[PDB]
Amino acid sequence: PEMVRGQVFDVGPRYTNLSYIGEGAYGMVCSAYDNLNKVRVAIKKISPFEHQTYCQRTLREIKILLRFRHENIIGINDIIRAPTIEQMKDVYIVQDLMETDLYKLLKTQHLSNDHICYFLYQILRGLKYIHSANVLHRDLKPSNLLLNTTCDLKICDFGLARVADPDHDHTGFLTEYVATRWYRAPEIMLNSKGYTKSIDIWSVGCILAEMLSNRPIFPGKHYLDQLNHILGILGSPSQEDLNCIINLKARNYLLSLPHKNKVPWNRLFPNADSKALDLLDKMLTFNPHKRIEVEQALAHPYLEQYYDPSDEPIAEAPFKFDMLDDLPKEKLKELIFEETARFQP
Ligand SMILES: N=[N+]=NC[C@H]1O[C@@H](n2c(SCCCC(=O)NN)nc3c(N)ncnc32)[C@H](O)[C@@H]1O
Repeated sequence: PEMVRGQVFDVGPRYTNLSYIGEGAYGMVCSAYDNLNKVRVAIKKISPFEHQTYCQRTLREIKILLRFRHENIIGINDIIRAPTIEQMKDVYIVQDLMETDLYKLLKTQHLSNDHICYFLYQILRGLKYIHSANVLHRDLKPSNLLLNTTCDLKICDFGLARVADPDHDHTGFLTEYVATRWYRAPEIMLNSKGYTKSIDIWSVGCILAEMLSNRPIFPGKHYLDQLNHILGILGSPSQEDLNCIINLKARNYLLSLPHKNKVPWNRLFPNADSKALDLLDKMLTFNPHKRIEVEQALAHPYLEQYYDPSDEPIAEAPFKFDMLDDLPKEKLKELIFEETARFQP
């Protein structure tokens, strides 16, 4: 078995000429030559079976990606694992080889307005399909947006996804932990479990602002700091928006703050396209009920060069209910085994 940087990489014989790329908490990514298709691919080794939550995230990612087929969502081309549960200690997910991601790109590269428009269109095209499946990504950020050498964008990492459930979204103050901090909508800190599609639109808004300046728009230094940065730019929420927050702890916290004025987007982004800033404002709306939805965003004038609803497909059949939670890791392993059987031998 071929080894890479310490780990076993038991992908033979189809995948050769392995090359290290990255690493995670319980995973490792390598590029590899696929002799059958004669192209270099990405292979992600996952070792989740010692932990309840790793098994959950692995199962979610595999279940969703095997049911999705969309140009702006990374596919699963192959899955490699032992022939029996007893022998399965890792799972290898084979995917299209992508040159970079948006996080690495924004660290060094300035984006032209045409590139910003093109990336944003592809993000929203993929999001439309995801939301049309009644699924919430729930961790959209630059590092989860892959790009190849011709700037084709693909959304990845559905390990934190959920089936939408707006009827059960309301919760209490400062208790929820959804998405990555800089891309986390204000209502998560206030009164939302993150079970509504507007959670994802906020993240996309944060990404767009980051594409405009190469800096995160809301760089909170810890969980509790994030709302400071959001309100420092959006200003104090209106009385109408506060009336939509029935939770008293959340509403009274906002009421205890001094008045802050909105900072105009054109002062923060003096070089930006005015149409881009109009859309940015509609995605970074404080009130999630007033926040623009994915199909409205696709139709915004900023994207009129690409907008084509007949070329923005939706899912063949949505997820009807959330899968799971209290299942032991032994059962999750069996379900991961069962979900990956179609790629055997
Ligand atoms: N985790 N990890 N490994 C870190 C490295 O994996 C790279 N990568 C990943 S992982 C995707 C999860 C999002 C993330 O975390 N970064 N984008 N899929 C890749 C792929 N299909 N092709 C090429 N490179 C990939 C990724 O670009 C990063 O450079």
